[PDB]
Amino acid sequence: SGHVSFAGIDYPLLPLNHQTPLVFQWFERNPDRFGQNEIPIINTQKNPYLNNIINAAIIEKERIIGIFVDGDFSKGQRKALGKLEQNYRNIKVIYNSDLNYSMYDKKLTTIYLENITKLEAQSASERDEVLLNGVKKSLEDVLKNNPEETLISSHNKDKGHLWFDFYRNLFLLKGSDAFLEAGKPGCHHLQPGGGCIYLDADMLLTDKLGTLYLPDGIAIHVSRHVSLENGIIAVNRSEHPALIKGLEIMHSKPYGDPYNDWLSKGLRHYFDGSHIQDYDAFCDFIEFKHENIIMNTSSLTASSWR
Ligand SMILES: O=c1ccn([C@@H]2O[C@H](COP(=O)(O)OP(=O)(O)O)[C@@H](O)[C@H]2O)c(=O)[nH]1
Ligand SMILES: [Mn+2]
Ligand SMILES: [Mn+2]
Repeated sequence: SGHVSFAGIDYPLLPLNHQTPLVFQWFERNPDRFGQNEIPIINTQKNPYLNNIINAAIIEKERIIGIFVDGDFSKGQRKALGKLEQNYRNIKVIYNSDLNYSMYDKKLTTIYLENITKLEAQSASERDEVLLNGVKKSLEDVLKNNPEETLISSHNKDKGHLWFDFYRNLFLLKGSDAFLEAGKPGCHHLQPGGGCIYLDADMLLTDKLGTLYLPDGIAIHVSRHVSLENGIIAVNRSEHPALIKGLEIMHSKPYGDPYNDWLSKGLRHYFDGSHIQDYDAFCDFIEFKHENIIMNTSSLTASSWR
């Protein structure tokens, strides 16, 4: 089939051709735990993530593989990453510090003040006073600590998994163009404004992915308890409107979460804005399926961070 229907609208299954890059992510809070000529990506028995990425790059010889990284790497570590690129010619290491996200950012004071205004406009007998008090307290804390704090500066390495989760969605807004923005060589056959297939490093490829066909060019991982998840996110284009929708939630909500609000609500509110379908049906509609991936293998060994 070439179309699917959800919540009463028809969506074509759009192709992600075999060009579309795969993108893995490694944000490393403590790069000093690696040797200074060591690639600073976890590669232990239980979390053999660098090996997994390499095996994927070997399988997908013909496709660009991004490794989207962040952390205070040494010069030695940057050189070992360069060397990985020399060794597997399809691997492109993208440093988060080389990308500009200011077009997606918002100040926290701004967000807090907009919410406080809105709540204070509601009657005392109508409104959520606990939230109003909590937002006021968060505003007081930001003004004391760093008035210029933004969404993006706030989702930093001291925030655990929120660091990588937040910047993963930002990367997906940029799509393939991020390779070019970061100055990576040999990326000029990527489609301008094109997409990417983001995978957690424990999503093991056992053969070639081929061409994918996704509804409105987007799909994400579903775990089965059935939940949306962020460990696979595929888009066929930059600034996918469903992801822009979720960013709008992040810009409006105090305490927006990259998984629960940006990804999960953004996509659901985009595709089922009136909430006429079951969360489970949405999951079936959006699910990224592929027989040549063994999904979320950390769940059968151990999480690399939980
Ligand atoms: O220190 C960390 C730990 C995890 N991750 C990212 O989080 C993903 C998921 O990690 P894992 O599968 O270990 O976590 P879980 O399945 O428990 O969410 C990894 O592939 C990385 O992209 C990261 O960037 N830095
Ligand atoms: Mn259910
Ligand atoms: Mn996992």
